[PDB]
Amino acid sequence: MTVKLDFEECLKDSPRFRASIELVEAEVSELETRLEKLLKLGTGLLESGR
Amino acid sequence: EGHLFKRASNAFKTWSRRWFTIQSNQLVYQKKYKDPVTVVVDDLRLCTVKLCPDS
Repeated sequence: MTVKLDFEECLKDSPRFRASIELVEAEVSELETRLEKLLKLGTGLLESGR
Repeated sequence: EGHLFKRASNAFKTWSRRWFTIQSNQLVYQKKYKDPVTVVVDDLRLCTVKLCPDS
């Protein structure tokens, strides 16, 4: 995702902002899958250890 | 007094040219000529100045 963003392009309706907000929503959609896989995989670990 | 490059509020932090003055133990920068200046450091004597070898 973008690293440390500020307001000018954002308010001037820049295409750079617009592709940058597109690309972070997809990183967060990836992130959530990786979380629910880690949740179910660590649940099976805890069950396997118990 | 003189021109320096500084980082702006563009998202990448885009670098940009402004006219700066050191006066009365203070660093200001000019917004447009004759309109009032903006402060950069309140007092330079509580400042450090880093040559910054990792940028």
